Amino acid sequence: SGFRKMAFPSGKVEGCMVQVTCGTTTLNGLWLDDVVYCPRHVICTSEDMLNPNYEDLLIRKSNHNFLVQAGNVQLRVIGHSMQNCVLKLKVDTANPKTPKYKFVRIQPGQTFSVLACYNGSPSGVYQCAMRPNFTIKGSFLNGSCGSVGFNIDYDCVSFCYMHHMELPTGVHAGTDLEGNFYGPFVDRQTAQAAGTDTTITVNVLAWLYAAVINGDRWFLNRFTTTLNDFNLVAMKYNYEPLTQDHVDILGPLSAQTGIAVLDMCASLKELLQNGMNGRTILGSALLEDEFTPFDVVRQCSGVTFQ
Amino acid sequence: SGFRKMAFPSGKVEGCMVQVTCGTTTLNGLWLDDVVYCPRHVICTSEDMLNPNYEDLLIRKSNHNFLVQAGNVQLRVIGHSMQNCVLKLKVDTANPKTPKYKFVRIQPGQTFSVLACYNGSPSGVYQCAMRPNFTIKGSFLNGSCGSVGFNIDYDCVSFCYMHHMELPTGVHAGTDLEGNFYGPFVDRQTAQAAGTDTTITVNVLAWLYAAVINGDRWFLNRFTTTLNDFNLVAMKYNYEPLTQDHVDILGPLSAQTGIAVLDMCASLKELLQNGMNGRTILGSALLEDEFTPFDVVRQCSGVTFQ
Ligand SMILES: *c1nonc1-c1n[nH]c(-c2nonc2[N+](=O)[O-])n1
Ligand SMILES: *c1nonc1-c1n[nH]c(-c2nonc2[N+](=O)[O-])n1
Repeated sequence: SGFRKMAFPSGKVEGCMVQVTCGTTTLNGLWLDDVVYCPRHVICTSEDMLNPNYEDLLIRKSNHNFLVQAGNVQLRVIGHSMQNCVLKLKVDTANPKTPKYKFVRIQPGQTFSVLACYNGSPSGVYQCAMRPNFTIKGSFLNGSCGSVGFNIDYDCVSFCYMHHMELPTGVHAGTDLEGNFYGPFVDRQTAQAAGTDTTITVNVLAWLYAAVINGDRWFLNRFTTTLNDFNLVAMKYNYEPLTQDHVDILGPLSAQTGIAVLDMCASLKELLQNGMNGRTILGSALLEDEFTPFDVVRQCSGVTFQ
Repeated sequence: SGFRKMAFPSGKVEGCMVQVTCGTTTLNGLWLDDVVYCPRHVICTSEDMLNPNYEDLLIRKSNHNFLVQAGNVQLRVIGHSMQNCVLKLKVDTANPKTPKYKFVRIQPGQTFSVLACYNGSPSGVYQCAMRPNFTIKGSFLNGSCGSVGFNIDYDCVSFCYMHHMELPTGVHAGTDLEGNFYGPFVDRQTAQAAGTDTTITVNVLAWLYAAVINGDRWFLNRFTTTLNDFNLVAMKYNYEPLTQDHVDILGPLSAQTGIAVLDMCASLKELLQNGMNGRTILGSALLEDEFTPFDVVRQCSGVTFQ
């Protein structure tokens, strides 16, 4: 037993991380087959990024302007093109460590693992949830541009995030591997800011089920409530409305614990209304919303990857 | 910025994980050069482990009794020996993916990354602290025997933990890679239990410095206190005494923030005495003690590994 925020093993992604240098700018790139993917911001200069014209900036580039380093081996760039906010550098060498992979965009409320990287060298790995306002609460220092987020599903790496920048509140914004931002952000210097967030209700319920599975039961009660009566309490406390689809997603956990979804909603209602009165749940004094139903089933049942 | 519980990238360890099978028992092993290290409990049977005699159990074994599987390749065992609670299976093939490594024992209060594994297949990676009572608050399901804990330091993997078992309170116990238990536990079925824990005071102070670096300042104050006057408050709340050596360890963080160690002790004193009054620190409503000064400097400055 035990419940921990757990990232996927990062080896398959570590073997794809490279360093991309253009001019005086260095960031991380992702080397899969004979293409290196990185943020197009690598072609920007000190003045450029306020209203940079990336089309103009790219046409002024040559393949030799791009220095791509995979460990202590330099990769030769033979083509360059841009897809939205990502740059694609075609190289003369296919990555022999290319895992089976997909480019998938995730939904708000979903989780992924981040491999923090600097100068193409991986630094640490941690789990993030995509917030409802399309930011993530990460840990990124200067040089982390291009670090990727991913999930692993059997042996296939589904890449879903490439890091770009930090917003004024300290949260982080980036794109999918097609170069399309998550959220209303741009790869320009503006006073852009996150905008209002909400709590991911179904994940909180999933986490309460995780807690029951792990022996934390003090918050349970005999009461129930209706899905409509819960959702009226959810709005006062800035929780997302609950759907029958989310009730359906919680079915397996509800059956394994024998606690009806609607009963756990009653417990969440009292927790929101009364607080926790000095007690903790899975070592937390706060209701945690960064674990999906899948994450809970994964860790409270235990599948491994190859 | 941002502060996250962050594990080391796990690739170098993933490439060492194998499956060891003896009889009807299967667990994880660690393949380095031509040796596979695993818990000696793999040679135990249903009846054996109450007062098993491992010396007797091992002499009754042959090399062919040990099935070692590295992915979809079977390794041939050519020698076996026991070192304390670990089994060493010499195999005819040196692991071509062997990283530079060390076997190091850690201290209570120190952190490491755990690569959770099942049937030789890595599942997830997360950070753990060695508690003062020599347990860890992990996430392990059946089949996780032999999963290893480690730190990485430049390119060298320092292995410090091999997982054995779960105690009645849901916490976890294991050994170092020499097979010596952390704490007063044995690899026998007994009613052994964890015994009293305490909070790692220097880590809490490190985390408060992390919070200040990341813009959380509401808990700061003008007051100071003496090291002796702090330690008297620390005992009431079951915190470890503070040492000048811990003050010395906190020197760099104190200088970077300009907050004297003794002033942050004053802040911790008020937090313990008053609680947090509905506010949070680095997203937590509890004082967190599972980050070392090194962990904070790592993430609030940003070194990468190769
Ligand atoms: C790194 N990788 O992709 N984009 C980046 C990046 N670094 N800085 C920015 C940026 N975009 O808009 N404002 C900023 N900034 O303030 O650094 N993007
Ligand atoms: C797995 N790897 O190393 N040791 C193990 C293990 N599995 N079960 C035990 C054990 N030792 O004492 N009691 C138990 N038990 O209750 O399972 N060790």
